[PDB]
Amino acid sequence: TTPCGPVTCSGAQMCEVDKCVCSDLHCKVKCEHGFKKDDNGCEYACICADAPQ
Amino acid sequence: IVGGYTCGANTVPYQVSLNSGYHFCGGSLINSQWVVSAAHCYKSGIQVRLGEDNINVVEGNEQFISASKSIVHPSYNSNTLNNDIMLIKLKSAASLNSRVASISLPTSCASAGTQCLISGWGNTKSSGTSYPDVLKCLKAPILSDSSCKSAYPGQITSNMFCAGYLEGGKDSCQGDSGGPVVCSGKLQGIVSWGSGCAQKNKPGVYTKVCNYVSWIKQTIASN
Repeated sequence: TTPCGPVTCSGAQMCEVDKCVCSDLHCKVKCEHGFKKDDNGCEYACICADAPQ
Repeated sequence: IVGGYTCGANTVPYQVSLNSGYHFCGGSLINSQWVVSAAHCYKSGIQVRLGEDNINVVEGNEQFISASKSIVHPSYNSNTLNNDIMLIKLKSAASLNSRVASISLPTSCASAGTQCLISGWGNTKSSGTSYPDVLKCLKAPILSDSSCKSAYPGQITSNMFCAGYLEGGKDSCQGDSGGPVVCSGKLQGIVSWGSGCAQKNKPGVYTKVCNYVSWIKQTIASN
């Protein structure tokens, strides 16, 4: 989450100069259902999803 | 452990599995009653399984102990993953011996180039999930703070160090968090984070345990 260029990165998005992208950056835990995804489709770095997608 | 070998028998006695209904992290046994791990592995009411071989079948050594106090480092930043270190106190003291044995804390940090042993039951596949039943081991050197910082610009703190192969193919992976990184019989680092697994130019990042030896020692003496 961060203001970025002409746009604004939400939740799990990392700001790339002028655009907000998702990252493959993750802690190495074992989420039963995988990493939690924001409304934009990105997965949060180190937060697990509470139910299968 | 992406691209590793089965440790077999029992050569990683200090290894432990953190369970919360299922395996979700690893950790190292510092001594009978304490277990060091990745602060991000913190969970309410963790159960430690020691002397594990297969994390599904009772391979002789089977010890499920509840954790009394799960003390997370007071500066761990859930965002930067800086100070990713946590101490676990077992409700009951673990049975030291030839099977389950403690790993030693370091007195001085490992110089880049040092060959270490990373171990865990985490995913083996780079692309796709293949979680092994048996403990996997991986020999890997400590990369230079420079190649580290270059791989993960600025993100690499003084409490972090890169280990693995810049080429890729061999690296720790999801399910390996909190596991040990032993170099010359000492606990040098804790499996922390990285980009994907075994990805080229994205080495595994680990917690510099040497910077936390004092804290570890004080925490144990007071709790």
